Amino acid sequence: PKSTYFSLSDEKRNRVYDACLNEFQTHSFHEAKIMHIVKALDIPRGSFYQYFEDLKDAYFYVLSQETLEIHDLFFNLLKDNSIEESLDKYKYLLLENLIDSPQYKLYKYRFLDWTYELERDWKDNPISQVLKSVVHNLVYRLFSENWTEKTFIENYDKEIKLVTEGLLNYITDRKN
Amino acid sequence: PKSTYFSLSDEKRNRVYDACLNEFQTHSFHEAKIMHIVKALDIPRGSFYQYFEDLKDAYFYVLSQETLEIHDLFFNLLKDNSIEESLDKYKYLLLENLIDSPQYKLYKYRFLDWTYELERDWKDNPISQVLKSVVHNLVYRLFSENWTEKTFIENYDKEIKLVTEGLLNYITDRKN
DNA sequence: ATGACACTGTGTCAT
DNA sequence: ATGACACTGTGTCAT
Repeated sequence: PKSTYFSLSDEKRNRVYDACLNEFQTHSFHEAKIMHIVKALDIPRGSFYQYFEDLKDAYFYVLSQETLEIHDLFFNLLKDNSIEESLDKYKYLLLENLIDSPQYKLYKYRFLDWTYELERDWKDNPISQVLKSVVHNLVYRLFSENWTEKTFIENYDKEIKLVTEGLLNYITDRKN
Repeated sequence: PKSTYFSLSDEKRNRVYDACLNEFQTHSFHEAKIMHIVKALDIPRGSFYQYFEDLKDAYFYVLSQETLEIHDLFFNLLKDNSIEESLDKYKYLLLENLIDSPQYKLYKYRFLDWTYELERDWKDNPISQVLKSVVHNLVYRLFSENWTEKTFIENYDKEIKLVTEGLLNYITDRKN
């Protein structure tokens, strides 16, 4: 956001922020509109641009304020725990943040509607890339299929077991 | 597309199609606009809607005509080859289709800009979900990072080896 | 058939 | 500051 956003009175800044937050709880970045936010606040359209560069500015601000990066949740576990124990704790930590929280709708759109456009502007080994892919896909399905916690845990367990012990070990008893 | 699209003369239908194709070679679904296509054809805006339901109709038509589903490329290999041999052939088949073809730009936007919206409208085991995730992520990076074929092959090899023989075997010599 | 209409939306500029 | 302006865009309706 722009300096003039931060110079707002506590009252006005909270009204503006809560309006952005409300729009993004109900709209993917692509469905969200500046016109919506200003109509809800009943302020002139020009004012939004005094507070923010553009819609993306407001979107990223709300995300940075409301949400965590699941990458960090995992690597923070790894500092303190074995890979296996980290993976065990991680599924519960993901659910606690993604599902059981008020940020549920924010995370949903972040996973279901996100494009390279957002990825590029948003602020390197095989292990990381593989876990990232598999976990991202589980979370994508968690949202898109409206899984229960039990369903997420069951699928996470199977796919992480496949990853940790290996696909070939999963499929056959024959040994390398 | 609508019946009236197919009832077009060979000449007019090819002009209309080539225009849609051109728009999608240069635009993600979200950047693409009906107004663009009709201006290029120099026909009235109402005509587009005679040929198509909406932009998505034209987009999916072009995709169904120009592109293949990488899921199918893999499972078709599996009918004829071991999992290991299928994975070996698959990387080369992916490159032949995604990179070395005239559909390069179509695949790029399909991987880099695709949302649950498109996924829902576009026409179930751990092994499938894991491979799908990892391969999709490799292809995403292939496009977003503009990898050479050698780079794609090197990363594919490492991450597929991690998947096939298992993460724990990858990281440590200690045995289960 | 089609192009004008009623919409909805963006970003800027004169004030 | 702000709201009118110049844009760009959609989908429909009277013809």
